[PDB]
Amino acid sequence: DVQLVESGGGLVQPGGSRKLSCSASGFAFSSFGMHWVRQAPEKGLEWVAYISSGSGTIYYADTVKGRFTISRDDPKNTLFLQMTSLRSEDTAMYYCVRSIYYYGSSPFDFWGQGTTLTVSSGSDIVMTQATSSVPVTPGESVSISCRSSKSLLHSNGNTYLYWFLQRPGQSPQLLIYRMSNLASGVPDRFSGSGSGTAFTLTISRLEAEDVGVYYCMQHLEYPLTFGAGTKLEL
Amino acid sequence: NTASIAQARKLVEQLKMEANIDRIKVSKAAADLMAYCEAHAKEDPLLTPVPASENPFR
Amino acid sequence: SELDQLRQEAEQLKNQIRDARKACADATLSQITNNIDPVGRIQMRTRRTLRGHLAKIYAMHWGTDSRLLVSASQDGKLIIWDSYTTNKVHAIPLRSSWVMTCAYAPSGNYVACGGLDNICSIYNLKTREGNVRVSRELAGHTGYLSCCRFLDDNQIVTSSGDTTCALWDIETGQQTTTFTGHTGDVMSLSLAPDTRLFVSGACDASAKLWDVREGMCRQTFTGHESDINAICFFPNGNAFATGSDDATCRLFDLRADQELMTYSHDNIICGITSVSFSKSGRLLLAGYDDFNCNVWDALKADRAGVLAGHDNRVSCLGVTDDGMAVATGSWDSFLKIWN
Amino acid sequence: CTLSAEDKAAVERSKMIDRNLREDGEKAAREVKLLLLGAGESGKNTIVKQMKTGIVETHFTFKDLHFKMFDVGAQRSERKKWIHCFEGVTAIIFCVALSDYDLVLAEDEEMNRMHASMKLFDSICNNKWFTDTSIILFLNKKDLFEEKIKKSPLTICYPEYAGSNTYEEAAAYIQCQFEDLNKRKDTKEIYTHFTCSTDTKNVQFVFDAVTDVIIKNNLKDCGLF
Amino acid sequence: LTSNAVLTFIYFVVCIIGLCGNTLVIYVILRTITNIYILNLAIADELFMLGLPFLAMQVALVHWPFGKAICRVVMTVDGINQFTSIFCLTVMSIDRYLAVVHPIKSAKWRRPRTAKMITMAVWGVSLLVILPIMIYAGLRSNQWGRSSCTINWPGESGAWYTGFIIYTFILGFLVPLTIICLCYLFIIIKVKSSGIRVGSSKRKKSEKKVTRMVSIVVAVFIFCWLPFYIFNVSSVSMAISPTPALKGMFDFVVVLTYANSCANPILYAFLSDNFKKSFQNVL
Ligand SMILES: NC[C@H]1CCC[C@@H](CNC(=O)[C@@H](Cc2c[nH]c3ccccc23)NC(=O)N2CCC3(C=Cc4ccccc43)CC2)C1
Repeated sequence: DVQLVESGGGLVQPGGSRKLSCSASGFAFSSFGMHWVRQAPEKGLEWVAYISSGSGTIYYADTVKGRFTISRDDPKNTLFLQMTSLRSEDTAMYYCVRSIYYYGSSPFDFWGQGTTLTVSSGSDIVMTQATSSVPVTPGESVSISCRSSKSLLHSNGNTYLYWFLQRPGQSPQLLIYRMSNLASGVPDRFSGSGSGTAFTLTISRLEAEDVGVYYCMQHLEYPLTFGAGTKLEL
Repeated sequence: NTASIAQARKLVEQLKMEANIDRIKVSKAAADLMAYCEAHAKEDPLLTPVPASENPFR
Repeated sequence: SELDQLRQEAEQLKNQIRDARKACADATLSQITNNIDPVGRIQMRTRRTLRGHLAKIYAMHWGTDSRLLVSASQDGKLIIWDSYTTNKVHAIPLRSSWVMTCAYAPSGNYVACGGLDNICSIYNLKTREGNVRVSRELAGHTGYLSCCRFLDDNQIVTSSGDTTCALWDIETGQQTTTFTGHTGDVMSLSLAPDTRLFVSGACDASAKLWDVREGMCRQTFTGHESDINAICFFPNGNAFATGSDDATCRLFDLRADQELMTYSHDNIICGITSVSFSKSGRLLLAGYDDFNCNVWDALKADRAGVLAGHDNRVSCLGVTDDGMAVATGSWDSFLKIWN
Repeated sequence: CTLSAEDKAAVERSKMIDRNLREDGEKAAREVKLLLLGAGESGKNTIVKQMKTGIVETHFTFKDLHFKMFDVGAQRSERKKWIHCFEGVTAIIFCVALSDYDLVLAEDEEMNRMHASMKLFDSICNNKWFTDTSIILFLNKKDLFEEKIKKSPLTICYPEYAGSNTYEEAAAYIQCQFEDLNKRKDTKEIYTHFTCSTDTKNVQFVFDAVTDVIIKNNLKDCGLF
Repeated sequence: LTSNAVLTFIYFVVCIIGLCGNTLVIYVILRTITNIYILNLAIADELFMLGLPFLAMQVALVHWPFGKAICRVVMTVDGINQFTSIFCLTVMSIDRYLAVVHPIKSAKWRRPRTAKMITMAVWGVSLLVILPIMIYAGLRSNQWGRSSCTINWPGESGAWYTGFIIYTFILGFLVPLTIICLCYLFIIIKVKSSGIRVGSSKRKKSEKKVTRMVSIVVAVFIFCWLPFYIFNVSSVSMAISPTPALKGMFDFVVVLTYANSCANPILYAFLSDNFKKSFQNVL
């Protein structure tokens, strides 16, 4: 099956350097673009870097430019993130995200198990989720809203907004990839709708398996930005 | 040989089964084709070119 | 003995069928159509030019979204095109480079190809590990595959140069139904819009109407003087048009069981490789060996336009399901989109 | 610009696909493609065994040159519907046995096997898709011709023959009859070899003929010839 | 009277035929290695012909009233284009050698990207080789009050002129001619050897044909380029006083050079059957 096993975490003194390795098995690693996404203990997803197929296009987050280097080894099916001059704000749970891009593709579809790295002691789009905790009895419909400071309706007719679910003690998974299209392997009870700068996610016939934190992400223009996350309890 | 006899029997059975088919007059079906072409005339971008704003290929 | 009697009975039956056909005719299509407005001038401009093939392009099929396209060439590679942006989605290598047919599934999940290796290969487009794999290899034909069309994700219909059409079960890889009755190599297939009938054109200058679930022929259509190379249903499913090597296209009527109209010009002496109908059925597009395509008024039998711009023989045509554009493939390794 | 991030990524993927297609282009264009024909079973098996369904392909490398052979046997169909697929082959290899002028096809008495081979050679050499395609002619089983010519004269096949019933003159006459069937002499050449040799001299012949064909192709492209 | 009139007529008609041939070749090619080389040669010859008309006035009327910048620019274009044509001929000869004599080893090295790099390199080399004209061009004021667009070699010492003329003669005639001759001789030898080895018929024909195209190409090149260097070297080595007739022959040989460019597109991209396929639809 498709696997992305990460390695290289641990305890790091400030100003040190550690390399994270993302071993791949079960898919064509050469034809897939690769991402690094990290999550601080404050429960917030954050984009880090991106390397494309063929290592032709490389993008970095504004807080990691000049310190982090991202590289891939296609024959060995390994992805490397070279990290230098580490600060105390780099303590996170670095994930390895698999992505492919063509017409009708499903990017951000698979995520790694992640690794833990501990450091001892302007024009970006803002995605905000007003609701942080929605207690609800299972079996009823739940609506989750995520609004944008900029319109995601591009001139080609596609709205670039994604929905993610993170169960407790697990890795995030994809639900909706462009505002309406349901991911593969997830039930039909999840539905996404919206227009312009207002987006909603409807979970009809809620079960206990869907309890977790829901994130909204845009792919209109780099850097990619997530939301604060709405947690569904009980 | 019995192969030629079997082939001829198959051919005559197919021809007999083909001959007993109800046929409508050619004028009626020609009128039907004309009516279908007239009913979908405005939905044909090739026959009636669309404005450049509605053209996917610009 | 019995052979002479059976031959005499067959001749008598053919004579009776001809008499029944003749008594059915009362007025030609031209006699009814002569009092409608002329179609006018058809001027189509080349909007896209898909490049990347390095050999003769033999087959091409549109997608149900009217945006995705698939083409096959002697390079041994299947290419899926994004016709809106000219981009390539997939480049599927082929085990056998002698491909002569391709098809795109109505659900968009599969692509089929076939040729001189006697095998229909099904390709899985949407796969979890990102690559396009060979889902199924359909063997059983003793002659080269000339055409293949998807019924659904599990049923396909193939025509072969062994005077035989087949219906396949993709999951089991077996041949559910075998269609026999042609005396020559079968060249083309076309499916009815209702997924209940299909017609085939062979090299015996004849066309036959089949049923998928019964495996038997209703009607046989004649009139051509050479090998039929292409065939295509009318949009309503009550008629179809054929193209042959005698530089003439016919229009046949299912309910009347007769020849309706003939499309020919004194200045055309080259065969016809592909035929296709417009969305309304008023226009009939035919590809030729003289390097260009002619647009025919399907009711008036008058030439309305010419699609020139190919440097070699035009091999394959195609009109999108919404009828927005026409794609033409040629032996010069280029596909062109017209509006 | 006016492109999204995903649009740019798709364009980059399309460019990589184009690069791979181009890279496979030279590999496809640097291989010698040969079309193997032959009437019945004359030398069909021997030419394959010297390298020790529908279309059969054989791959081998001789002196840093990769060879493609396509065998159209068991393709019992209409030839005029798939013979244009080989319009760009480098050369045509034709195999004719020499010990079949005394034989009959056993279905039609008035058809001689050598006459049928000549008819097929005339049909293929003068095809409209093979105007500028060279033909390598293989004459198999010359030891059988040796041991059969002493008891059966060549006059059984050619009533107009007026030569001695010896091996060399009869072989020359047969070769001349085969090369006279070419009526496109101004644009193609016919290479003749006697292939009844246990030694590996047939592959060398094929290599020399292909070298000559490519040399003339390059000369024609340049304009000198 | 009439001498200058017929000389400027010859210059202008040579210019017109050069333009028409080069622009026809460019139009047919535009909108393989051989096509790239042919296009580069056509560009070189077309720019050569665009530079031609300026000194038609000089052969028409004695003084060069076109200033100094125009003189230097025309000298620049003429000396870069002139030598970017000769080297394109040499590169085509080497490519034909590699295609015929080495059909296997050179097949891998013959890729369109390689042809593009060779074309860029030859353009750069032609730019770099003509630096003396870049620096020391100008006008030489005649005693009567006239001027000529010439090369003003510094000082009264003739060492600069002799060195430059020997350098340009060698680098622009001897090396390209010997390379072309060697390549074509080896092509002929290889063709004969391949004909003998296979044992095929019609060897006569092929041998004769290729010996007639090589002879035409080399004979045209020599017959046109040789008299210019012969006259220049004769002027340098000996001491020759000026004469109107000598100026007439010098101008005639100069316009004969431009003739090679007008002529060579026909030989290199008109007799080829590949070009004839594209030209047939036009005419
Ligand atoms: N491309 C063609 C143009 C380029 C610009 C110059 C046009 C001509 N002038 C030249 O070639 C230079 C050399 C030169 C200039 N540019 C070059 C590029 C390459 C090679 C050589 C050159 N010769 C030259 O001046 N004379 C020769 C004979 C001369 C000398 C003594 C004499 C006695 C009696 C009568 C006549 C004479 C007068 C002058 C040629």
